[PDB]
Parts: sequence; C-alpha cells; structure tokens
Amino acid sequence: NPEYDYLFKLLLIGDSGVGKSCLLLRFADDTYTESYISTIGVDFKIRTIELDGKTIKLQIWDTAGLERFRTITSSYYRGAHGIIVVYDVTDQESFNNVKQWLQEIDRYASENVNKLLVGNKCDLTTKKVVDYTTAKEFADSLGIPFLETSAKNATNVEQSFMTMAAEIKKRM
Amino acid sequence: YATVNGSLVGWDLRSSSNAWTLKHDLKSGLITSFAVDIHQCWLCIGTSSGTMACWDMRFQLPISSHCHPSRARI
Amino acid sequence: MEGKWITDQLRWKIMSCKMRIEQLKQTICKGNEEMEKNSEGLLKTKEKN
Amino acid sequence: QLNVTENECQNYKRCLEILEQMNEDDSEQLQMELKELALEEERLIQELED
Amino acid sequence: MGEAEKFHYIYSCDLDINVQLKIGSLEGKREQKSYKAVLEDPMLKFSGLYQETCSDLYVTCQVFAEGKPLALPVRTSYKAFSTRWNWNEWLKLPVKYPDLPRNAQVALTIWDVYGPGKAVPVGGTTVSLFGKYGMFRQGMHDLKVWPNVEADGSEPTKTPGRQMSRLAKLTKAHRQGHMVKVDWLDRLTFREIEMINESEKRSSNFMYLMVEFRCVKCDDKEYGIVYYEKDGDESSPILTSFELVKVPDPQMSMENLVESKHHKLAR
Amino acid sequence: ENGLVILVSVITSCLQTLKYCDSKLAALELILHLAPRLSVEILLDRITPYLLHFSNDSVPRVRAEALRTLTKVL
Amino acid sequence: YDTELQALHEMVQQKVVTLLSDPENIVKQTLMENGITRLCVFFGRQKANDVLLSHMITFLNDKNDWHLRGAFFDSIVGVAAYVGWQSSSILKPLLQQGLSDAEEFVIVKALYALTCMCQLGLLQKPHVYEFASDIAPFLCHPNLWIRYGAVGFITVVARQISTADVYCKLMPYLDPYITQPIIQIERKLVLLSVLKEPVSRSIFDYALRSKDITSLFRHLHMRQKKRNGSLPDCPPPEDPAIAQLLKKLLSQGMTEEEEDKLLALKDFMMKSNKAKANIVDQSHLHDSSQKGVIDLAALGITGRQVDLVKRITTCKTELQQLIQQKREQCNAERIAKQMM
Ligand SMILES: Nc1nc2c(ncn2[C@@H]2O[C@H](COP(=O)(O)OP(=O)(O)OP(=O)(O)O)[C@@H](O)[C@H]2O)c(=O)[nH]1
Ligand SMILES: [Mg+2]
Repeated sequence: NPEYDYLFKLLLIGDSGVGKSCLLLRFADDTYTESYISTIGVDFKIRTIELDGKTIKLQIWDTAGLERFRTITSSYYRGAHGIIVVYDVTDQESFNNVKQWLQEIDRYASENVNKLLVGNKCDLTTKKVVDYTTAKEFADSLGIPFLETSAKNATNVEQSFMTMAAEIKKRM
Repeated sequence: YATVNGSLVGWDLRSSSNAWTLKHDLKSGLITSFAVDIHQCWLCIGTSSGTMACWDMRFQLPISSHCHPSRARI
Repeated sequence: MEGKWITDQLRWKIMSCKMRIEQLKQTICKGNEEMEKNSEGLLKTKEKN
Repeated sequence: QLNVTENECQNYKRCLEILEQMNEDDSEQLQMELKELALEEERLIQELED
Repeated sequence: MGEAEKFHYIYSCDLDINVQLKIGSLEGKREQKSYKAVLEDPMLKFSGLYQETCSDLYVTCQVFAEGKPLALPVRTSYKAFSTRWNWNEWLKLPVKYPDLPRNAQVALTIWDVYGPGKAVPVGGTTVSLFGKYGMFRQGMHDLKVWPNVEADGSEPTKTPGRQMSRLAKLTKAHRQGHMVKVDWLDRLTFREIEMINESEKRSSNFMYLMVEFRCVKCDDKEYGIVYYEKDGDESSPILTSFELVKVPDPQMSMENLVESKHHKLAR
Repeated sequence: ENGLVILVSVITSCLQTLKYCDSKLAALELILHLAPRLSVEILLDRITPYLLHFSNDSVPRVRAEALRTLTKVL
Repeated sequence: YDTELQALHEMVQQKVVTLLSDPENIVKQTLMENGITRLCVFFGRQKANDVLLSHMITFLNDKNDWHLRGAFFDSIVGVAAYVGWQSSSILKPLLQQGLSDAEEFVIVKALYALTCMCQLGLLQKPHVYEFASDIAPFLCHPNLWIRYGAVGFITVVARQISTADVYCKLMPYLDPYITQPIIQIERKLVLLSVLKEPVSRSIFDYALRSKDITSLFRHLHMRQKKRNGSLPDCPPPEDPAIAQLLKKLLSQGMTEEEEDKLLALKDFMMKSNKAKANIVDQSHLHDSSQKGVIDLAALGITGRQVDLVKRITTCKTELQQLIQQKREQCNAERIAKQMM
C-alpha cells in the first residue's frame, strides 16, 4: 500500500491520573495541559512514523483508567499489537497495579502482544517514590521494555512509542 | 419522526411507547430533513439554516453539528 | 500544682484563642474569596443578561 | 514493696524540686497575652460578621 | 470467532460458599472543610476531613433482608491512603448464597475518624444482591454514596446505590463488547460523555464506591447465581376432586405436638 | 383476643404440612404478631410445640427464624 | 431451686462453650457481640475465669482472622469486669499483644478495651502507668485511629489518677509527644491540640516494612546518640541494606524529629513487624482469593445450562424471565453486530 507499510494498534493502559492521555497528546499533538479530564471509554489518535525505512501508521488508543468506567471483560485489548502500561512514578499504587494490568493484558490481549512499562511523571523528581531500579528489575523479570517518560516536558515520550513500533515491527 | 418543535421521537410500533426522543437544538434551525444510518448507529438532522447535526443512536446524545458555509437550507 | 494549674488554665485559654484567631482569619480569607468569585460572577452575568 | 514505695517518694520529691526550682509563671504576663488576643478575636468577629 | 452462547447458572441455594464483595475505590470529593462548623465544634478539626486530604477511611459491609441484618458487619482492613481511596479488598461476608433471600442487600458505610473513639459516616450506599430477575450481581459496580449517613438496610432502602447513570452503563457495555464498535463514532461520542462527566463532577459532590462481585468459574465457564429455593421445582400435586373428602384438613395424619409437649413434661 | 385462640388453631393446623420457605416464614411472622395477644397458656402449650417443630425444619432460614421467633415469644 | 438453678447454669454453660469452640469465627464473633457479658452470670465469677475467659483468650491465637481478634477486645471488658481483679493478670500480657497486632484496626480495638478497663478501674494501679508508657508513642503514630485511640486512653488515665500523678507519673511519658505540657490533658481537646505532628505515613511504612527493621533502629538509635551528644560521631550504616534504607528515608523527607518518634515506636514497630511477618508465611497458601475467581472443583455443585438460541414458584417463574432476557440480549447483540 502506498500510504503506509504497517498499521500497529497501540493501547495505553494504567491507573487514572498516570498520564495516559497526556502521553498520547504529547506524541500525536506535541502538546501538554494540566487540565485533567478523566478519559471515559476509548479515544485514539493517529501518528505515522518513519522506522527502519518503513512507513508505520500508529493508531494509539487511550482508555479509561478509572474503575468507575472499567469492567472485568475488556474488548479494547483485541487487535492491539502493543500495550503500554503506564504508571505514575510518584504514585506507588499505580506501579503496584501494573501486575493487575498485566493480567488483563495476558487474558484479554493477543498471546504475543508487545508490552512496555512506562513510568510517567519522571519530571517530578522530588515526589518520585518508585525508583528506576525497582521498576527496571520488575520489567526485566517479565522481559517487557521499560522507560521513564514525561508528557510535561516531552522527556522520552517519542522513544517509548518508537520502541514499541520497532519491537512490533521486529515481531511482524 | 421529527417535529417542528425540535423533537426527533422514536416511536415503537409494536408497542405504543417511545424507544427514544432526541431534543434537537432549535437554535440550530428548523428540522427540514433527517437521515438515519443504515447500520442504525447514528443519525443526521438537516435544518433550515444549513446545520446538519449528528446523533449517536447507541448512546442517544449529539456528537457533531456542522453547518453549511452559506447557511443554506438542507 | 495549685500555682501551676492556674497559670496552665491561661496557657490553654491563650492557646485556645490562638486556634480561634487562626480559624477565624482563614474563614475571612475564604469568605473574601467568595466575594471576588461571586461578585465577578455577578458582573459577567449582568453583561451576559 | 519498700523499694517501690521509696522510689515513689523519690519521684514526688524530685517533681517538688522541679516545681519549686522553676519560677512560677506570672499570671499577669500570660494574662495580658490572653487579653491582647481577646481584643483581636472580637475585632475579627466583627469583621467576620460584616 | 467466538465461544458459544450457552447460559450457565447455579441455584443460589446450591452454592454453599461465603459471599465475597470487593471494596474497590471511593471516587469523588468529600464535603470540603466547612470552617463555620469548626468554630461551633472544635472537635471537628480533629477529624479525618480536616487532617488529611485522604483520611484512612474504612468500609463496613453488612447484609440485610426484610430490613433486618443477616449477620454482623465486616470491616475493611486498615489501608493507609494518601491521594486516593483504593481499598482493593475482597471482604468475605458472613452470609452464604443459600442464606440469602431474594431481597438481600449489602449496606456499605464509609467511616472516618471523628476524634477519639468515634467514627462518623462519610456516606452510605445499599445495593440489592440479586438483580431484577433474581440473578446475583456480577462484576464491577459503581454505587452512589449518600453523604453523611450510614447505609440503610431497611426495605426499601433510603440509600440506593443503583445522565451519567445511563451513560456509564452504556460505557460499561461498550467496554465489555456488548455495544457495537464504531471507531469514528466512539471517538466522537466519548468526548461528549467526558464533558457530561466533568460537568457532573463540578455540578455535584457525588461519590461512588466501586465494588465487585466474584465470578463463579468451572472449566472456563461463567455461571450466574440465580436465586432459588430447594424444592423450587416441586410443583404441588394439587387436584380438584371433592367426591368424598369435601373438607381437607392439613393436620390430618400428623403428630399431635401439643400432646407430645405434654408427654415430655409430665412423663 | 378471646376469639384469637380460634384463629390460632387455623394457623397451627397448617404448620406441620407447609412446603415452601416463604409459607413457613410467613407462618412464623403470624405467630410473632399474634404472640403478644395470646395468653401464656396458649403460647407455651399451643405455639411452642410448633416453634420447636420449625427448629427441626429442612430449610436453614426456617430453622434460624424458628429459634428467633421462639426467643421473642418466650 | 438450688438444683434447678444449677442445672440451668450448666445447660447454658455447655452451650456457650460449644459456641465459643465453633468451627466458624463468625459464630464465636456473633456470640461475643450479643451477650457474652450477660452469660457470665450463668458461669459464675469463678468459672467465668476458668472456662469462659480461657476460651476467649484462645481467640487471640487466630492470626489469620483479625475480626475475631478485634471481637475479643470489644467484649473482653465485660468479662474482665465480671471476673474481677483475678483476670487482670491473665489479660495484661494479652492486651499488650493487642497493641502490636498485625492489623492496626485490632490495635485500635485493643486501645479502646484498655481505655474502658481503665475507666472501670480494672487495670491495676502500676499497670495503668505501664500501659501509658507503651501507648504514649502512639501519640505520633501516622494512623489517626491509633493516634486518637491513644489519646482516648491517656485522657482517661489522667482522669483516673490524681493531679499529682499527672505531673509526676503520666506527664513524663507524654512530654516527647506534646508541644506544650498542659495539665488539662484529661480533656481530649487539650491533648489533641498539644500533640506533635505524627510520623509521616511514608516514612513510618518504609521503616516498618523493611525486612532488617531491627538493624535499622539499631542504626537510627546511634544517629540519635550523635544528636543527643552521647556519641562524638555516628558512622554510616555498616550494612548495605541499612545504607539504602537510610538514604531512602532521608530523601523521602525523614526529619530529625521523625527519627525520634520512630525510635519511640521502635518496640511497637519491631513486634508489629514480626506479627505481620508470621502471617505472611501463611499468606503464601491463601493467594487465590485475591483473584476474583471461584473454582467449583472444591464442591462439585450442580451446574446448570440453557441454550439462548431456540403452583409455579416465584423463583421458578423468575428464572424463566431471566433466561428470556438472556435470550433477547444475545439476539439483540447478534443482530446489532450483523448490521455493521
Ligand atoms: N508533572 C507531570 N504531570 C503530569 C504528567 N502527565 C500527566 N500529568 C498530570 O496528571 C494529570 C492526569 O493525566 P491524564 O493524562 O489525564 O491521566 P490519564 O491516564 O489519562 O487518566 P485517565 O484519563 O482518567 O485514565 C494531568 O492532568 C496532568 O496534570 C507528567 O508527565 N508530568
Ligand atoms: Mg486518558
């Protein structure tokens, strides 16, 4: 196809307030805002990227992290090539729930879906409670890539998606 | 069916009740015509001032209102 | 203790007052923020009307 | 029991020493601090009522 | 493509296991900090409302039927809260499914510290344990919390947990896959639901206690628990004859229990 | 309450042949409501024999309520 | 009468022991909240101690059910009052065990029980001061339930003892946790307003949760000695675990004053940490419960099924209505998904 080579469906999952929306906006629109508007249901934005000479259209999906808008069954993981599990590095409970989020991935996503643990809000160095080593050891035990991103100051947000897109491409 | 006072009412024939009612924003214009999705997912209301307003029939809430550049009746 | 008890009643009367001074102060501070908020709301609603 | 009772007497005696060694606070000096704050409270209550 | 459509269920009177209720998170704001009330009641500054943004609240779950409690209240284990109330705790209730009548409810009260040795109710919420057609509630439920009151277990409850109410259900149906997916349309529609939700957040000081009910699984099947009584299939062999026996007597061939009570007390 | 003992033997003549939990529970509610209106002679001699009966009932809710009723009646 | 009265006492006495040895804790729990103190009259002042109270004491051994341990403390005051002073010796160590519980809601219940037993004069005079010494550090506990439960005890103790004992015995214990020594601490408002800030929950949890908590306090105790001048200088931690933990604590805001409070709670935190560790060894077995799935293989119950594609009791009629709704929903979803 002349428009793109591959279309990867990326999903962003995590607790409410971790920055799943802000990471999506920082990647697709290159914008940040402090105005919190809890995601309900499902949202998606499309960014096409260059990677290893190939044209990859990324459809990144943003989901509700609030339990009020979540259910046991989850249709959103269906058809996703990669899932970003976002936790707030200043919020220990968000990191603890990554285990819960990985179980949802395991039972509802594809068997070979790609994964990525993202610790957002790394710019909040004074409030950080989850150390890079604690999360890196956790991610490495599971083999999932791990990055500490920041939607506020764009830190490492691009590379987190470039990593996912590259890993999915390595899978195809 | 749509009425002059902006209500787009869904009347169930095999009952006598309404399945739904959509109160169209008469600030937009008088409903002149409306179209329903073949998949029964969304509808669009065309008004006398050129506004065409979309409703999600699964959730029953309005989602878009694009108007004609000349505000020409639909 | 009779001598300390008398002085310690005052030490509580003073400290208790200080807590009411603090609370009543911030109550005014909050009472005055609703002034700027609702008076500004009054203005915008008068131009709007 | 004799040791416990003797220890109790030592304790009370020490505390008596502390109470007597410390100078009794001037009620007047604390009372003016209370009265100055009572004026502030009332002056403020008027402001709150307004 | 898809597993079959078979509906599996168990009778409630056949599931002899304790009911378990997950206490999830308490979303919403509390009743601010009315400093007018503190001047009137100085003990009120020494209360969870005024000491931390998230006081270490706890929930008590009690099951009621016909307005009476079926057993003692169960309390969530202590959890220190900092920025969100998320117990995430499964509570084993003292009632089993056979023990539950059709109008069993769970009265859930959120409690807070109010000075020494005194808990104040932050709110209460009551949800029936069986649905409209007698199926035990399944999965994740968000319950409306009634401020400053304990959950009411009376029949009918005055603190029922069940615009955003309708939309949330549709949103849950959408997330479960029961609603048809239309990407171009879901993207547009959920932004409006978000606007509605934010407006309701600002308009009202509502709180929701998300709870969850366990799923009964066997061999990767899902069983709903439907309310039944043992012998519920015993359609009585009623017959309309009165040829000889015009006047049926229910006590007809029955032990005289007033004579046996007497026998047991004299002899 | 002088004629109540005539109605009581209408109720108590049913109790040894009830089938459903709801009718055994309703039977228990009736006894509880009438109990304050009957003489102690009627309670101990007539109604207690039938509360100890439901205590041996097949339904645990019925057994549980029989004891609860018995306690309140006595 | 003497025979009939004793027979009735034995009948009830046997049923209470039967219920206090029930296989379900909720039965033992239920019996305690309803009338265990009222049933003490049947046992008598002596058998209530020998039988009833000994049975209740075993409830504290149940380390996997805090609700039963909490229910013991909610009802021990009635039995202890009835048994009398002969129960204070047996309950004193158990009440201290209740203050180092693995569940902080059992600590609050133990604190309350101590408060009530002090109000009733059940606590012996010297034991009142020993509990005051152990409960004082809770005045800086991050948990407000514990902190205010401690305030409940201390105010009651101050009311029970004379004003001389307040300044001469109880106040020395409270001076580290109070901003200003006020003799009116018998009032909850007075004590609550003079409390120092609690240890931060985060800092308290870091120390409490550390596996080497004993070696942490051993080191933190030496940092205090340098602060107090009892040492010329304090060497850095000798263990890499304590080094990592100490830098975690200092970076997360651990103040010099919080170190002092943490050292006051040292005894409580080491015992409490030990209790939590004991239960965790058993918690490895009970992990499937956290997952929201019930497995029927443990009972083999009659599972039932209907196909959603083709008197009368109220429950039977209602099942047919539910199955009808299920058939309609699946049909509706199928059609809806078919149009798209
Ligand atoms: N300091 C800092 N704050 C951030 C960052 N990202 C998000 N935030 C803040 O956290 C809030 C929540 O971010 P959202 O993106 O809305 O979080 P979310 O994951 O989408 O939450 P839900 O949509 O409810 O699932 C934002 O409003 C920001 O104020 C970040 O990278 N650094
Ligand atoms: Mg979002």
